[PDB]
Formats: sequence, C-alpha cells, structure tokens
Amino acid sequence: CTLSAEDKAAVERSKMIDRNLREDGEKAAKEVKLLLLGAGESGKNTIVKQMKTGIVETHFTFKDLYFKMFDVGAQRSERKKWIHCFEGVTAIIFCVALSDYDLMNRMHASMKLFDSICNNKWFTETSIILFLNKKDLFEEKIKRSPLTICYPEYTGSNTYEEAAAYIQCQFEDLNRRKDTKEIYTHFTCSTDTKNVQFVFDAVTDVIIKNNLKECGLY
Amino acid sequence: AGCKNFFWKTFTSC
Amino acid sequence: LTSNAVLTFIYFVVCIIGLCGNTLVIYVILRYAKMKTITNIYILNLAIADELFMLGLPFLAMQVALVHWPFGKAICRVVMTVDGINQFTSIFCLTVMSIDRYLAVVHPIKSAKWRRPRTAKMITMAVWGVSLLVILPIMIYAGLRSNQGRSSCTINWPGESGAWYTGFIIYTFILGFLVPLTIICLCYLFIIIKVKSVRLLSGSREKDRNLRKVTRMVSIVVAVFIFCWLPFYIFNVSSVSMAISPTPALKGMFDFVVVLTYANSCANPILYAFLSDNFKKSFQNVL
Amino acid sequence: VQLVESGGGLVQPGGSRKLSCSASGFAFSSFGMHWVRQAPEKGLEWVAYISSGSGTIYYADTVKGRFTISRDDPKNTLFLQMTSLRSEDTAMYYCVRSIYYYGSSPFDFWGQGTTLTVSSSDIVMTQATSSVPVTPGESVSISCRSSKSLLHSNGNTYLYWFLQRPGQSPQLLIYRMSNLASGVPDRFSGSGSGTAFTLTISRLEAEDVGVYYCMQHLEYPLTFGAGTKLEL
Amino acid sequence: ASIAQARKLVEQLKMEANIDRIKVSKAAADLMAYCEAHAKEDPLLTPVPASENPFRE
Amino acid sequence: ELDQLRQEAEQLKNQIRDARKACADATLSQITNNIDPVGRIQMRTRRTLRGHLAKIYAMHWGTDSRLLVSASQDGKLIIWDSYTTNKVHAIPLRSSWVMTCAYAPSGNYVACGGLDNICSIYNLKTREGNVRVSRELAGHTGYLSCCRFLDDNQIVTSSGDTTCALWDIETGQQTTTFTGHTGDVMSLSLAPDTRLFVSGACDASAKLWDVREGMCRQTFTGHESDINAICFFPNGNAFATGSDDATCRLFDLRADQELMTYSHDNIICGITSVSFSKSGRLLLAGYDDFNCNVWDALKADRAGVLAGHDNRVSCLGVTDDGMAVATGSWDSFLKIWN
Repeated sequence: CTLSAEDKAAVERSKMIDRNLREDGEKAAKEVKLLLLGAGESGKNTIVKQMKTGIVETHFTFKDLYFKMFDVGAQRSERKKWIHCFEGVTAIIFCVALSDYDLMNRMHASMKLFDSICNNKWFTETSIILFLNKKDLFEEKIKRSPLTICYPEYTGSNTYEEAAAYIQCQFEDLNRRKDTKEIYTHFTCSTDTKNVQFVFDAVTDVIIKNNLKECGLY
Repeated sequence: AGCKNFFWKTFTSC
Repeated sequence: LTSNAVLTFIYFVVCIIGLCGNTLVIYVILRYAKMKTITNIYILNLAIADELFMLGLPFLAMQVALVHWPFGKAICRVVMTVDGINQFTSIFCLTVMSIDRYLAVVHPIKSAKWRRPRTAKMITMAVWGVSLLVILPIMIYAGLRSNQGRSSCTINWPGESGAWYTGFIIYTFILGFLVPLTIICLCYLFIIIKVKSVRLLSGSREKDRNLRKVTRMVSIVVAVFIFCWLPFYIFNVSSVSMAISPTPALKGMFDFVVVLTYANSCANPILYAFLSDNFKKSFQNVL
Repeated sequence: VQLVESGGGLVQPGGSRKLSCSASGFAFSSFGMHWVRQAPEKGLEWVAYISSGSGTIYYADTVKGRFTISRDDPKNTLFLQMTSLRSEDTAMYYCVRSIYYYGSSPFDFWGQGTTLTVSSSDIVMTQATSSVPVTPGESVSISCRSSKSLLHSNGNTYLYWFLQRPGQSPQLLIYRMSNLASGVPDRFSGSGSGTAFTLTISRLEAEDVGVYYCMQHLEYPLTFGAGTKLEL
Repeated sequence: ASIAQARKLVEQLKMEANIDRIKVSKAAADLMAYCEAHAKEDPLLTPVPASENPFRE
Repeated sequence: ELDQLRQEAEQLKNQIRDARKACADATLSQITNNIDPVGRIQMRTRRTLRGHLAKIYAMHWGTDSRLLVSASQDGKLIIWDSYTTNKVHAIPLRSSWVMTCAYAPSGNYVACGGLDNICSIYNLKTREGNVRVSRELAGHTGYLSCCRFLDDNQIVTSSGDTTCALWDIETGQQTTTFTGHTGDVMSLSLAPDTRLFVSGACDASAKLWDVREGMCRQTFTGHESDINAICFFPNGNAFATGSDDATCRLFDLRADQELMTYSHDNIICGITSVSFSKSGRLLLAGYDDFNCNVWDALKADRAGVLAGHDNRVSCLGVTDDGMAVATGSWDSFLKIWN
C-alpha cells in the first residue's frame, strides 16, 4: 500500500476521531436555542427565576424537549461586533415593563431597542416572543396619572383595557417583516406556569416549518 | 401450459 | 410491420432518458452533496433501483421487433428476476418516503427519537430483502415456450391449470397497487389538514401561495402514479377473466401499455430531486 | 503510571491458563497493547498485539492458533488466554503500552512481569559482540546491523534501542534511530545508515551496566537482536 | 478629572512630537532592495517543480 | 483651564502634521516604477480539510510548517497534520463562543478565548496521554479578540474594553497594561525580534507599543472606519492594515507616515484578514464577498484571485518556509493552496 505500520495506526486513530465528532453533532442538532434581550429593570430576573464573565447560560427540560437560554446583558460593548454570532437561534425573548412610562422616559428607550433588534439584517426570519411585565403596578398607577405623559395622541379612557391594547399596537407597528416572521405577545402572569407553556407552543410551529423545509415539501 | 396470448409483459403467439 | 419500428424506437427513447436522469441524480448526491440527512439516504436508493430497472427494456424491444427470443433461456430467466425485484423495490421506497414525511410534520416532537440515520439504513436493508422474497414464483417457474422455430420467455405454470393465472394476477394487484395507494393518500391528506391548521404558515396572501404549491405537488405525485399503472392491471385482469381474440391493434395496444409502466421511473427524479430547493445549489455548482 | 500483571506459576503439559494485567494512572483506552516474553537465559521475543479500539489483532507464527488476546476498557484490564502448553513456553511475560500519531514515542512504559513454568521472509537482526569490558569515565560504542534496509520512502528509519539493568524491566532509550526518550541524560546518542547502526555513550557511569538491545518496527512480526552486555 | 485627562493628552503629544524622522525616499529605497535580495527563495513568486513540492499528492 | 489645554493639544497636532509633511518629498510609486511586473499568479487547491460542523473563526500555523490548529463555533479545537489529512487531536471547549487561537513556538501549548472574557492555556504533552487545561487568565472586562505567545511563560492579549495586556503564565497575573485607545481593539501583530508590537482598533487608528517600557511611541491615522486586521512586514520596518472601508494601507515606521493604498472600484465589501509572503513582494487579503485577493506590494496592481469558498473568508495564514497558503471560511471548510 506504500504505507508503514505506524502510518496505518495513525489513519485508524483519525477515523476513531471522526466517529465521535459525528455523534456529538447529531446530539447537538436537537436542542432549542433561545436568546434573551431586555433593557434594565424590565423583569428579566423574574422570568429567569421561574424557568429553572460576559455571558450567562441556563438550561432546563420541559415536556421531553431541551432548552438553552443565553443572557448578554453584562457585555456593555459595541453590539455590532458580536451580534452576528447569534444568527441561527430558534427565537428571541424580549422583556418590557409596563409601569415604566411615568419615569427621556424609559419607554422610548425600550421602543428604540426593540425597533433596532427587529429590523436587523441577521434576524430576518426569526420569531420574537414579547413579554409585557408588571401588570399590577401598571393598573394601580394608571388611575392616579394619565397615559398622555408618554403619548400625546391617545384619546382613550385612562383604564387598563384600552391602555394595554394601545401599547401593544404601538410595539406591533414597528415590525416591517410581517410575511416572514410572527410576533407573539403575552401579558405575564407571575404565579403560574403559563409562561413556559406559551414559549413551548410558539417553538412548536418553528420546528414544523423547519421540517417542511428539510423534507422538500416546502 | 395453457396458452394465453396476453400475459404479464409478453405476447406468446399460439 | 410498421408498428414494430415505432414501438422499438419508443422503447429505446424511454431507456435512454431514464438512464440519463438517474445517473445524473446519483452523480450529484455522491459527490457535491452528501448523505447526512435521512431524505438524501432515501432518495439515493430510489435512484439506484430505477437505474437498474431501466436496463431490461432492450431485450423486450428485440422481442417486439421479431417475434422470437434470440437469447438463451437462462438469460431470460435472469431478466425476469431482475425486473421483478427492481419494480417492487421502487414501489416500496415510495411508500416509505411518504410515511417519513407524515411522521416529521404531524408528530414533530414525539418522532424525534425515532428518526435517525441508523434506523433509515436499517429500513432500507429490510426493504431490499422483502422485495427479493416476494418475487420468488417468477424466478422459480420462468422458462421458454416454443411452438411452430419461434420461442418466447414466459412463466410456465405447473399442471396446465387455468387458475394459477388468476391467483397470480390477484396477488400482484393486491400487493403492488391498492395498499401503497391507500397509504400514500392517507398520509398526504393528513399532511394537508395539519398544514392548514398551523398559525405561522397561514394568514397572508404570499403565504397562501406557498400552501397552494404544497397542495399542487402532493396532487401531482398521486396523479402520475395512478396514470402510469392502472392500464396494465386492467388489461391483464380483463385478459385473465375472459378470452380475447388476438388482433394487430390489440398487439400494439398491449405493447404500448406495457412500455408505459416504465415512465414512472423517468419521472421520479424530477418530482423528488430536481424541484427540491436543497439540491439547487449543488446542481448550480456542479454545472 | 503502573501496570501490574498476574497469573503464571507451575503448569503441567497440555494445559490451559489465562494471564492478566491491570492498568492505573493513565488514559488506558487511548493506547495499543503488546505482550513480550523472555526465556530463562535467552533474549527478548515478541508475542502479540491488540490495537486501541480492538480493530486490529496480530500474533506470532510460533503461537498462532493457541493464544487469544483480549481487552476490557471499562475495567482497564488486558488478558492472554493460552492452551495446549508446551515445554518451550517457560518464560517471563511482560506487558507494554504504545500510542501512534505523528511525533509520538511507542514502547515507552513496560511492566514488572510474571513467570510461567511448564513442567516436564523475516528481517534478521545481528549484534556481533558481547561482554565488552569497560571502566567508568570512558566512552563506548555499540554496533547493530540488519539484513534489510530500514529506511522508508516517507523518510524515517525504524530502529529502537533498549537497556535492561540487572533485576529490572527494560527501558527505552532511543526511538526511530535518532531521538532521545524523555527522562534520559544527554550522554547517549544514536546514529546510523540504511543498514548499519551505532549507539554512543560519551562518558560512562556505574549505573549504565546491563544489556543493550536493538529492534525494528518496519514490518510485522517484530524482531529483536541478541543482547550485548557491559561488564565491569 | 477632565483637566487631568487633558494634561495627560498634552504630555503624550509632546512626547510623540520629538521623534527624529528620515526621508520617504530612503525608506522606499530600502524596501525596494529587501525584495531584490530575497526573491530567489520565495516558492510563491515562481512555482517550484513537482519533485520538491510537498503538497503534490 | 480646559480650553487652554485644548488649544495646546491642537497646536501640537499642527506641529506634528507640519513635520510629517516636511519629510515627504517623493512617493513610493515614483521610486518603484520602471521595474518588471510579477505577472499573473495562479494557485490551486491541494487539500480540503473536513470535520467542523459550524462556522470557523480562527487558524494559526505551527513553526514546523506541517501542523496547524483551528477553532470553530461548535465547541471544538482541532489539530491537523497537513501532508496527510489526519487528525492528531480534538479538544472540547468549556465555552462555545470562541473568537481567537494561537500556537506556541516550542510546540508544547495552545491558547484560546472569546465572549466568556477568559484566556485558556492547554498543555499538549503529558504523561497520561491526554490534553488538559493548564491555565485560565481572568483579568479583562470585555471580550477577547486576539492572542500571541512570546515564549512558554509570556503571552499578550487584546480586548473589547479598549486595553491590551501582558501576562505571566506561571503566577497568573498581569505585568503590564496598555491603555491609550478609545475604541474596541480588534487585532495585534508582534515584531520579528519581539521587542515591539502594533495594534488596530475601532477608533480607526493604529498604535506602536514598547513591551519592556509599557508606553505608546507612535500613532497612525488615515482609515475612515474600523480596522479589522494588521500584519508586520518581513524586515520589521513597516506594517499593513485592512478596514471596513474596503481598503488596505501600508505604513512606514522610520518615516512615520503612509506609503500606499490598495483598493478597487469593483470592491465595496470589508476586509477580514491580511498577510505577506516570504519576501514581502505579495500581499494577500480575505474579503466578505467569498474571495481572496492577491496584490503586488511594490506596485498597487491586482495579481490574482483565490475563488473557492461559498461563504465569508474569516481567516488566512502563510507558512514560515513559504510553501503553502491556508484559508478558513464560514462554510466550515479549510483549504490549502499552492
């Protein structure tokens, strides 16, 4: 064969390495990868507590499916240099606090961040799960102080019903890629396991679409 | 055996 | 007469087209692409079976052209065995691919454990063995029948009994047509219902265009299968049930319907490989 | 890194026995393993090889058909099964580890050994001298030759040197003709041509007395030259 | 704080200004003649024959 | 008080600019003219390395010119014998988000780091027969962008917190900190004698640093955007840079100013990596449009293309003997060319 005994032993070691690499890749393909973004004081810690350096990673299993969450809050550097690393995630979870409209004001900051994330080139086909937090304190506060401080145009009654819908539609207007992606909007309930259920329901559709593409039917 | 002119993929002439 | 030339020419045309298409598909999967995915493993086997199936036509053309078997009995026996194996293997691979497409879409979370490449290779090895086992009567009792300096290759049946013919035609009809068709139809109907339910796939006009395309392709596959195989079975069933006087027009109709049973193999690569978006980049790079 | 071996003892003819070696202190599953023996006053003779992962097995012609070699990776154990024992099987048996990649050093660690007493187209290696007299502080040279060229088309010469001090297991000194093993002082040097080789000791020390052995690794079966003893 | 930073910038710029500078013509003439003298032994400017190429096959 | 200091700063800048302008008398283009061109350069793929399952970010050649290490988004580091396409070692990484890697000159160690903000040191040669991590360097407060070994006990790093550092591997402490930049530092290159180094940052400037003293000696400006890659010229008296403005530039140390610009109107994407050949007659650059361009260093002509990848060209390197070129991409393949 024009090879020696030691050359043949080396070739056998190389093939026993290729085997292990293929097994690890097959295991990795099944996992669900989530990204977690929010401005400060937006309720992220409550979500993190209820579900189970520079980056913090969390994992849990719910109903036979395995989840990995990554939080990048502490980087405090230029986002454009590292944001392309997260292309390929299953979905993005965005946290917003409803009470933070009195206190420019934090709400305009959050809307700017949401707009910049949503219309990014890297995330063109990625679904976004939006959590609106602190229902309670919003409901007490709105009575005392009208919603017009944040929004001049608003004409509706200063009640929870009309305000929640108006804010929801304000965020949903920002999307400019309605065909390719769906925005799932939820009003967070603190003492429940509904939040995890909601996330599981949303990811199932993404998995179905991926399987249609792979099979060739779509 | 018995001759059937049309059977399977062939025509047997009898 | 005049008909024989046209028949032989059509036979050669079909053989050439099938060999070119299947060869190109295998040339692409083997090199530029790979067999990492379950789908590619299932497509390569179908292509190999169709290519092997398309090499048996020249003998049948040399027999339609002159009504005599020029070759020896052993060669014709081999040809019958091969044709039978390839035909059944192709039909079974189609049914397997449909079941896989139903499991992936209707039960995405539960099926994740079941769908792995090792099981797919196991399934393929099982399929070839079943196909070999089912064709045993043709290989055992195939021979030559001559009456005049003219012979033909055929299936001699023991005891000169007029019932083996019926009991073979029924057997082939039940295992080669009805059951695969009912399975493929049930799987594709449930897929269309599920796809209609999903919220992320429906609700906009540009999305509705894609749902329309999925329905169109699903309908086309079934239509081609039924069109390419029903006339053969109906002709054989009528011939077995009732005596038919031989006529020249009947000779040309019988030969044309038998040739039609091989168009499905020519059409399989276009339906499963060429339209697929996954293969477009590989085809682009290769040529 | 220890390798402890067990079994052995006194066996009657036409009998079967199994020997074992247990490993500790290293990544056992990454190493190929070998068995080697030495007769009561003879030199070293290779017995068998089992590779890492169990894909490849080799045996010597003298023992083939009667011996089986096996490994148990979760338990870190190696085994040799012997049957139909002959008078010619009386010897001390040793276990050796070897790892193969670009730039590695095979045949680096040997084990203590166990004794079995039975009651009552191959490359040749030539060492032409024995019992060389010497005194501490003087240089020495040793010469070993072969019946075939050990230089390969890739560019390597597959020659190895070993030293056996009295009462001890062998130790590696030079691998692939010119390289020096880890933990070995710079006094030793190896040099040679296609078919003739030499080992040079610059200044002798008292501990250097014992027997020296050359080996080839171009082809299987592996073959050992006779010894060459330094006295005092 | 801000004054301290301005003082640091002033000190750094003063340190950088002092350095002696040669003409551009000399530096270019000394880069042109590093590549005259090492051009015979560069395996990418001129392909070596297959006998000496370790990446043949 | 602040206004007076600002006035003094602007005056000093005008002084420096006047001195630099006074030195310039003739351009490189005039000097290196009437000399024969190199001609067309053609290279072919000799090897294809397969086995990563995700995007590749970094590669570095060993000093024997036969072994190399690569880093990919899947948490794996791979060592590759390049004459025979064999795998010597595969190392699993604790953190998946890796951005850089290095090979020690002796051959005994490797280093890697990224978004975890740590630099890890791995020992290749042990008595148990397996690879293990020897050191973890934890000082930085931003991500790691590059690293290089000076010997077996010193390493230098750069980070996204606008600072560079020098480390003592045995004690695990920082010995010197380099703090003059205002934007994220992206790349570093060591001099052949190792007494000096250069760094390039997102504030569009390059700085020259003294290892023993710990001070900045020279600052270079001219690019219009982020500097992604930097490399030293073979004799050690010049360096080159590549930026997001789709250009590359040459800077001379002793004249302390720019010498030449490498750009073409067809090219509008950024540059990701840069390197020189053995004699420094050719400059090689990877781009975001799936291709590598080959440039004449003395003239500013395009001499060839390496068109072999289906996605972005993330990394490239040339061997010490000068024989082969390696390229890595975001399509998970490494190619060898000659």
